[PDB]
Amino acid sequence: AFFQQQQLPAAMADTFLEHLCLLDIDSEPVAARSTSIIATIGPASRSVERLKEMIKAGMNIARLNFSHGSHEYHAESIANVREAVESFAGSPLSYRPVAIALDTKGPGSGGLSEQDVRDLRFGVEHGVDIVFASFVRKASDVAAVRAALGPEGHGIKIISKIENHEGVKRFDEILEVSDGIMVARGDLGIEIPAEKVFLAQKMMIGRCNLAGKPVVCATQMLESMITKPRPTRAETSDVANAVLDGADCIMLSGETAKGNFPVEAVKMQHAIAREAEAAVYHRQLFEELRRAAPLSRDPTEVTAIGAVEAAFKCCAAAIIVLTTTGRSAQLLSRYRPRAAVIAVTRSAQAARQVHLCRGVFPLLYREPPEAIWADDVDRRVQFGIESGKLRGFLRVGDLVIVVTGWRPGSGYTNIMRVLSIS
Amino acid sequence: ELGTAFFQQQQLPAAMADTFLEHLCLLDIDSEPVAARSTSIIATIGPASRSVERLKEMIKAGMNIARLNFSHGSHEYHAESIANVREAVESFAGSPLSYRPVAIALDTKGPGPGLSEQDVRDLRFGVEHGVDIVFASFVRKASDVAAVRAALGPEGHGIKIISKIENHEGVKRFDEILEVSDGIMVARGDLGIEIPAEKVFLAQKMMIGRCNLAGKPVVCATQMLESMITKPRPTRAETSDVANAVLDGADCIMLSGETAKGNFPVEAVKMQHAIAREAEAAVYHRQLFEELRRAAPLSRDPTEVTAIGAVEAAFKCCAAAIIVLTTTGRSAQLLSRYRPRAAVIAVTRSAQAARQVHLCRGVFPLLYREPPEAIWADDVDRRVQFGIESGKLRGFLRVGDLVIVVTGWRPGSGYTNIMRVLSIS
Amino acid sequence: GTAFFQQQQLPAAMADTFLEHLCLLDIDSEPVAARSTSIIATIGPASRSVERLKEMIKAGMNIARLNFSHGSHEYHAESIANVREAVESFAGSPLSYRPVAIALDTKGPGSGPGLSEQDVRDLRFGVEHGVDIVFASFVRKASDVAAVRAALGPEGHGIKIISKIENHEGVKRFDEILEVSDGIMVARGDLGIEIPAEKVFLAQKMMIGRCNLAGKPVVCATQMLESMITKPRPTRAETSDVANAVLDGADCIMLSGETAKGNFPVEAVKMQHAIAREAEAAVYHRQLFEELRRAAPLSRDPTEVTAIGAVEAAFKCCAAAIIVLTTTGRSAQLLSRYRPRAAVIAVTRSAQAARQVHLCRGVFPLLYREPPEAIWADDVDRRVQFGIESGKLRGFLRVGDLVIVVTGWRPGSGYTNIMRVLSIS
Amino acid sequence: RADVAQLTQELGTAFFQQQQLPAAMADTFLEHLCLLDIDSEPVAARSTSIIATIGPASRSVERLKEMIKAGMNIARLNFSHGSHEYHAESIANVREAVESFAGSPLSYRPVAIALDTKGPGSGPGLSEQDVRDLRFGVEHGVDIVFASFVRKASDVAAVRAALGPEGHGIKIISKIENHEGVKRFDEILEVSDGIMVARGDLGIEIPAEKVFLAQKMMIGRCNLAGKPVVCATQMLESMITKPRPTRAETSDVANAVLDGADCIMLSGETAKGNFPVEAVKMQHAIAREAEAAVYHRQLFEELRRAAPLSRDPTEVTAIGAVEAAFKCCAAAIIVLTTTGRSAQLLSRYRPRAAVIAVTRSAQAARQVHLCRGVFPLLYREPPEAIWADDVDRRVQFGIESGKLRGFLRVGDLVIVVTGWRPGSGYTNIMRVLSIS
Ligand SMILES: O=S(=O)(NCc1ccc(S(=O)(=O)c2ccc(O)c(O)c2)cc1)c1ccc(O)c(O)c1
Ligand SMILES: O=S(=O)(NCc1ccc(S(=O)(=O)c2ccc(O)c(O)c2)cc1)c1ccc(O)c(O)c1
Ligand SMILES: O=P(O)(O)OC[C@H]1O[C@](O)(COP(=O)(O)O)[C@@H](O)[C@@H]1O
Ligand SMILES: O=P(O)(O)OC[C@H]1O[C@](O)(COP(=O)(O)O)[C@@H](O)[C@@H]1O
Ligand SMILES: O=P(O)(O)OC[C@H]1O[C@](O)(COP(=O)(O)O)[C@@H](O)[C@@H]1O
Ligand SMILES: O=P(O)(O)OC[C@H]1O[C@](O)(COP(=O)(O)O)[C@@H](O)[C@@H]1O
Ligand SMILES: O=C([O-])C(=O)[O-]
Ligand SMILES: O=C([O-])C(=O)[O-]
Ligand SMILES: O=C([O-])C(=O)[O-]
Ligand SMILES: O=C([O-])C(=O)[O-]
Ligand SMILES: [K+]
Ligand SMILES: [K+]
Ligand SMILES: [K+]
Ligand SMILES: [K+]
Ligand SMILES: [Mg+2]
Ligand SMILES: [Mg+2]
Ligand SMILES: [Mg+2]
Ligand SMILES: [Mg+2]
Repeated sequence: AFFQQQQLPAAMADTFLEHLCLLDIDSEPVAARSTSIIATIGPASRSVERLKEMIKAGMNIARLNFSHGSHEYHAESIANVREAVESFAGSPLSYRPVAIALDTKGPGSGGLSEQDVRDLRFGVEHGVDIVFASFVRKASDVAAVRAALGPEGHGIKIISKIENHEGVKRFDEILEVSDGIMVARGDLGIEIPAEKVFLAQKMMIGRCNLAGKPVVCATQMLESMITKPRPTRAETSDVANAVLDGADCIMLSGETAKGNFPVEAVKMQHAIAREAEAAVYHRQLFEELRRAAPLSRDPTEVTAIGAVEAAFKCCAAAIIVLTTTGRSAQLLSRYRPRAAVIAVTRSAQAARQVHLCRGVFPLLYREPPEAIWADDVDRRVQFGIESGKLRGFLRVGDLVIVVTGWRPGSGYTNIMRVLSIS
Repeated sequence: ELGTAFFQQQQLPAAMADTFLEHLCLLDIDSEPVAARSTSIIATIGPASRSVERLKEMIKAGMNIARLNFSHGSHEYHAESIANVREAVESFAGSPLSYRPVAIALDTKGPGPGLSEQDVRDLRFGVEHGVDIVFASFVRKASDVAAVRAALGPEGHGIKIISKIENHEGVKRFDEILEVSDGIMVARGDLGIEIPAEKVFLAQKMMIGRCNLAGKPVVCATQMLESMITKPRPTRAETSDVANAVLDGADCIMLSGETAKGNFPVEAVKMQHAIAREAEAAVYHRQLFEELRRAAPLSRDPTEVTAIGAVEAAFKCCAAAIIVLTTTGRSAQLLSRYRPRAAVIAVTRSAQAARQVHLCRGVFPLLYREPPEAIWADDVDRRVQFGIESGKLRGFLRVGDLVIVVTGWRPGSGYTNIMRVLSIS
Repeated sequence: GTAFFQQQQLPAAMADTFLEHLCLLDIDSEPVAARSTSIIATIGPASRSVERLKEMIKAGMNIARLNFSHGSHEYHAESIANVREAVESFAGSPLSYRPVAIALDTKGPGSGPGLSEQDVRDLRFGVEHGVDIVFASFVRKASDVAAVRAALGPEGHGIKIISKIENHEGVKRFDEILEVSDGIMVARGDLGIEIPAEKVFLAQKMMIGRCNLAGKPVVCATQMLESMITKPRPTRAETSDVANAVLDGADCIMLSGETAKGNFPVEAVKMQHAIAREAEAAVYHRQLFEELRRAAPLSRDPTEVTAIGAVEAAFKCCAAAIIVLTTTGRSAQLLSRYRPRAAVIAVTRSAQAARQVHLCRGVFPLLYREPPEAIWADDVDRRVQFGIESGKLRGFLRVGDLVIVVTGWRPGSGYTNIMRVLSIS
Repeated sequence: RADVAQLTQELGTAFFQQQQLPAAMADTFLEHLCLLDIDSEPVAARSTSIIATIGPASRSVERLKEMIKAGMNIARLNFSHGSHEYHAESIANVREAVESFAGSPLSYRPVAIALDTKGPGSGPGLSEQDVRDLRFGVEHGVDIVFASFVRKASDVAAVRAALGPEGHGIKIISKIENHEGVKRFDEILEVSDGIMVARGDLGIEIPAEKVFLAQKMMIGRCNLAGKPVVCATQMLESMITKPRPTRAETSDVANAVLDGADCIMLSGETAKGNFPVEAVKMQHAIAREAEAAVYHRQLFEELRRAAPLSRDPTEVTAIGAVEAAFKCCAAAIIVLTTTGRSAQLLSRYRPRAAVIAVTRSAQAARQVHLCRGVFPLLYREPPEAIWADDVDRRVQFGIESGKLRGFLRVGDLVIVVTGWRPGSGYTNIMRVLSIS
């Protein structure tokens, strides 16, 4: 029964043609949904009661669109998101962190606009986790956003939105200085011919996957759901194909900000993403990602490939990783393991930000400390196991890969262990 | 000899990539398509696309197959639609550069237990009016196809039956349905109501993959550019859906309400044409050809052997086209199954085969009407030169280009066994 | 039949990985194809008798090597006359006649920097006595090949020059040497003294790989069956060395003292024949064909385009042979470079091209003696039928087999452009 | 180039020109062959073990010391000739020569002793002489048995029974010497510790022109199973009387290594020939060149794809460690092992990195020479009070021995493989360490 579920016959295929021929509508997904959902906050999704239903439906990142709305309005949206998120903190083994992303208005007819400088300052003061920087055309645009975040915003992730021809042509220099990319198809589809957007999307997703940096697919994914309870056949296909392309995150704009079915739109993206993730051809994908990732003498990089290889060898249910900044979890995610990457961290911000990386499931550690560092490490790993069991990630008899480091502090991951559950 | 500009166009850097990851990384929005659009467009006829003048604009925009939906309208209404399509098509017989065969497909109302009485009468109407194809609704098993075949009677055995898979049973019994059908339609409208909406992409990708393996035409249908029923431009999800259906391996793409009742029928056809051309250049031929080659069983049929040799030869010289002589369309279909980048120019005397080969990706039909030469070898040579001169006129070929030419050793269907490499003079 | 798929290592040939290919090799799977790697036998006191040469031709000798390091011009002229008498003793049966090339192996430069005066005289003797090939000793750079070519004069333009790589400089300047040579000999005797003995296998494997990439003949030479100079059976290392030279990709394998002075010249030829046939069936064609196609550059030459299409077609139908008409041998050489499993039966009127094509693996030359027919298409057909009749008599072909026939559109060399699938009747 | 650009800047262009690294990074086997370079010098320690047959030319203690220095890893005693007294003296001379280097534990080289049986002769199974010789083997503490003329699984069960309860730790390598042994290979390999392709008798039992097919098939199946395979007979035959081998002989040695043989053997070349030490040196020189010429890119991919999914943590850790070693061009993989099994599971994936196996078992240290690329280090210190400290001291002993022997340099990355509790069978940890 195990080998019939999660498209495993299609996963074991010798060719991509045979992989397609073996896809089965009766093969049910088993793994947890790995592609994060970004939902735009607006009149349809601002109330605390509404935000609780959206978190339960699968929202991982709340996007604030600063093109419209005053600072007072956005501060109230942030407070409502935080109230809804913290209403589930009473059960630490099931608590789900939710990131807050600030999407800038943009340069308009201008580099960095004066309104963007003020909005980025607001973002730092209100503790936002991510910035979706609008209309990024070159590396100096990213440097300007970084400077506007100041010394207190050094930890905020900058996701550059590629929205025009120049952004596509200067993609490599933009990606190099950004934490990730958003394929902002709305403006891109007006700036370049509509029939070419899929080429830009597939190229940018491919280059982000090669670089091991998060990539978001955005705009009109389930557009008809703004007024209708069910999406079109093209919309479900678009969501599935964005996941198959390699997108780390998928996004909802008007569907959740102003539409009549915000919760249903989140549920639909969750249902499609789970089905599409099981349909990924891991046999060729892992081989290509492994071959393309450069040779490295960084122990975190070396441990990550060894751990993902070990996970595939034993059909591991999960890779449990201890991380301070999220980096060790991101390096595991870049190889696209089928095994869930359960990231145990004490940092509330890193727990929110790792939603940008496909297949990273953040767990915020709030248990009492242990006097012996090795005992504290073991307890965090056992916490990952208990949370995994409660959430359905793990069962007794499963094998897990555990990734830790040799000393406290970030940057010292160098150990991979094979553990039997219970 | 060809120049650096040649190797920058039609996504050729992405085509030469050693891995699918590098293929994706090399896709370029500035690399313009050069080849003729190979995925056929099926447009549904209705109030928005019925007039002769509107049909002429749709043919110019790229419509290859006209679909008549027998779920609505009387036999009198459909006979007038067929006459209007034929009048619009024949209005171009004056210009060789613009005249093109256009197939007529009858889409049945559907089943109740066996074939409905209305379907028996509509299938009989199809034979009497010389339709080329039947899109059989709600096919659930092999006996459903046999019943449609029997209803095509003594005169309509040459009509192609494309089975529409619209429910769970059709998906589960897919292999037995494909075995007795000429091709398949992924009818996503009903399929998306019969099975969970989030599973339709799996059924679409599986059926396209299995049809490509079998070398039989597959159509992707329904809501591809839905918003264009009321808006002049489609959504980002809609352009993506069209591009991904082509990348999946669909031979044809379809428009329903977009052309039957919408406010922008011609613009919907133009949009599908523009996207398909871009998506066809983005196909990863290096791995696709290797996999189609490896999956296709060994064969002692000379047409199949010649087809793989010709497609291999076309890739070796970057041939502009493969010119094939065919009576039934079969030699062109066997070339098409290997997905050559070269256009398959099919020269035929059969007006029906010329219309029907639009079901096969990359087959460009040329109807030949010259009287037969007394010496057979001279009649073969005249048809090959007809394909070359048409190719020159339409922009496929230029003097100095190489073309692959596929013919047989004796007259009649079933004897294709020769591949030649010709330099265009 | 099931028996067909058990023979010639076909289970190991269909394997998905090289590891599985090795695991499926079967000592009970008998070879079926004709032996494709040519055997070069050095002529000497043990092999000069006309009657002994007849037995060597029957055992499988394809090329007779005359080592100009020993013996006078008078001795070598008698060797040539003896070889020709033995070869022509079989000319009375044209369907079974086996051409045999004559190769002159030069003494070399000695302590000099380039072409020695003795080599100038020996090369002139070679042209005057009509030798087919020159094995040029100690080639160190491209100018060494040019000097050999100049010494052959205007009458020796058709002689093939095979450069012997025997030292470090030859290995380092390999690319420039191969570019101007017709082929290469891995001359392991001197190479194993000029560079460390433990590195010779790296030079052999590299040079064979580069010659296969270039589509030019490569010969493996020296001590392959050394112990057979005095013993009736070779060592385990010797049989392994012959098998591995064929698996590496050598077009020819050579015997020196084993046929020139030893007590078992006929047995040494028979042993190389037996090993080569076993090793050729153990070649992993699945990966080899894919790599040769991928590495071979795109081409606008119709002979090259026809060759890849024909080899692809032969693999698709398990063709027993590819019958090719050739004037210079070039059309057969372009088929051979893709390493088909199908035998390349080359029909030619050129007695010299018939001898020289033994340098290309899997090319079986047939010398056609009939004067040209009045109708060129009939002359072409008679030559193809001669290939079929010779193939049937020699065991290459049987009724029911499929063959690929490669011809051109007009008389004269350089116009090959047609591939045809034919059933043997 | 982007996949190796940062590491090329860090390690230098000279590093990437050595050990056939351009040929190793090739995208196809054809390009791999085209890039093989006679000027690309081997760097890694020789991984294919050399078995030398002991006889009149290689019996003295002084001659045995030179053979150990030349690279002999396993001493073969051919019980087809010589009395029990003759073989006991050969064993004593080998042990005296081996123990003459024990004074420096960081450089000591273990040497296995293998007993090669006379065989069944005209009989259907285990002969009476073999029963007595196998009992002698157990009484004299031999590490390995090369069982002659194995034709079926019951032949190996008979050898195992003749070793008795005290010989359970002895490795049985079945010699395949006839058609029946080749046909029943799968059942023989299943119950054996490894195989010897005994080409001398095989080449008389089956057509001589078919032996290469049997050799390549058996090496392939042993590599698939992760069990040692030995290539034997006439590899450097002419070196019995000549100081240099023929071109076919060097080719045969190189091709046995490229085929996948864990061990290569010398018979008359060391037992009775005039150049026993030179024969060992020649096999050492060819094996190092051939090991660098292995196409690891495809070999590793095929070994991973063919190896079935496993829930054994030693197997899972082994593949993770070999993958990690390739990622960073690790100089070595240090593994703690009691029986040799954790080192054998690393060896089956054919890492380019040397597998430095630290063990307290003197017998396991000798037996792991059967597995390609395993370098045994015999640890002689008594156990620490705290087990985690004892584990750490053994890892440091591997690093210190590695540095002293030239395997490891400051700045290198090493992969360390250990287990979660004492005793055999619990390997489950892989660590990446920087050498300081
Ligand atoms: O156009 S193809 O050659 N696409 C191959 C293909 C498609 C997908 C994958 S992936 O899923 O491993 C993958 C996804 C993203 C990556 O960044 C990556 O490195 C690998 C591999 C290969 C094709 C189409 C239809 C066919 O029926 C056919 O046989 C061949
Ligand atoms: O015959 S081939 O298709 N390949 C042989 C090949 C391919 C790969 C390797 S391995 O060294 O990775 C390897 C060795 C042993 C194994 O158990 C294994 O799993 C892999 C060796 C040899 C060939 C020959 C010559 C060519 O020039 C050409 O392009 C192709
Ligand atoms: O992913 P990051 O940010 O590098 O964090 C990984 C770090 O986490 C640890 O596993 C545990 O460290 P702490 O005890 O400081 O939380 C370290 O050993 C390792 O260096
Ligand atoms: O594709 P089909 O229907 O088999 O037709 C291919 C046939 O066309 C030809 O090329 C020409 O035949 P006709 O002259 O009868 O049209 C035949 O030699 C060949 O058998
Ligand atoms: O291989 P080559 O030397 O180019 O010879 C091939 C030539 O042989 C032919 O098939 C027959 O030519 P001939 O009639 O002159 O022998 C030509 O059509 C073709 O050009
Ligand atoms: O390779 P083997 O025989 O399984 O030995 C591996 C064993 O060695 C160890 O690393 C150390 O064990 P000991 O302390 O008993 O020597 C164990 O943790 C592990 O199970
Ligand atoms: O700004 C955006 O999100 C867009 O244009 O898609
Ligand atoms: O009938 C159709 O085309 C459908 O249901 O999609
Ligand atoms: O000259 C030769 O043939 C050699 O050195 O091998
Ligand atoms: O016994 C042996 O070693 C042989 O026959 O090779
Ligand atoms: K915005
Ligand atoms: K209908
Ligand atoms: K000579
Ligand atoms: K013995
Ligand atoms: Mg925008
Ligand atoms: Mg329907
Ligand atoms: Mg020489
Ligand atoms: Mg023996």
